Amino acid sequence: VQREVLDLGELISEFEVLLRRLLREDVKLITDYGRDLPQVRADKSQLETAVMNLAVNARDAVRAAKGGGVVRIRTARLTRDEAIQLGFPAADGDTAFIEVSDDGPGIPPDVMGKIFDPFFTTKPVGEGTGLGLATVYGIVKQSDGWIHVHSRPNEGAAFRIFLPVYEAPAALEHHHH
Ligand SMILES: Nc1nc2c(ncn2[C@@H]2O[C@@H]3COP(=O)(O)O[C@H]4[C@@H](O)[C@H](n5cnc6c(=O)[nH]c(N)nc65)O[C@@H]4COP(=O)(O)O[C@H]3[C@H]2O)c(=O)[nH]1
Ligand SMILES: Nc1ncnc2c1ncn2[C@@H]1O[C@H](COP(=O)(O)OP(=O)(O)NP(=O)(O)O)[C@@H](O)[C@H]1O
Ligand SMILES: [Mg+2]
Repeated sequence: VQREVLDLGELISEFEVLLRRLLREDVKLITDYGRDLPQVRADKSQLETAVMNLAVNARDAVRAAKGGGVVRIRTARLTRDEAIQLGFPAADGDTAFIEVSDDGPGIPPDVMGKIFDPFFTTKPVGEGTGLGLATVYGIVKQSDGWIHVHSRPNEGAAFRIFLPVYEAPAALEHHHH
């Protein structure tokens, strides 16, 4: 683990260019960068891997649209209340937000509980490993984060990563043990 202080906007915008090459015109990839984006502390290559795994899943999900499916990567500073509303119950203040959303078929309710399981997949035996989301989940937890999935059939799928805001001005947390 090589944690560093990262600007959330720079992280996604720089990576977006590389991601667009990976996706080609399989999807229309859109963005929505919020204003006054926070810094976070994380391993950069791990967050990139997590976003990449989500983005390729979104592409897979909207393949049947043959060029018309839409995948959005959204970033924001959320208020505590917005974060709770978007599915982070333990939000305690301003929160960093990364969300990969698509307009695909969504996740069947009977599948939802097992999507993060190592090796769970709906693809045939020769394609992939079924670790994409297990890796994402692990990365989010290693980054002291929370992930929430919002999806119903006919509602697309949104994978929402909530990370602590890092503030360089914050006083050192400390205690007398
Ligand atoms: N030794 C070892 N311990 C492990 C491992 N994976 C998890 N744990 C520990 O197992 C506890 C229970 O995990 P859970 O059943 O997923 O139960 C979780 C899960 O239901 C939920 N949860 C935690 N983080 C997230 C998240 O980011 N998104 C969602 N949707 N649920 C979450 O909150 C519950 C409590 O989470 P924690 O307080 O982190 O408590 C975790 C953690 O202390 C492992 O590989 N090795
Ligand atoms: N955006 C999405 N929309 C609908 N279903 C999804 C989405 N993302 C993940 N899933 C489901 O969750 C499963 C697990 O995803 P994942 O863990 O990435 O494995 P995988 O994509 O099947 N193979 P791989 O990522 O190559 O290892 C997928 O096979 C889908 O059934
Ligand atoms: Mg995958």
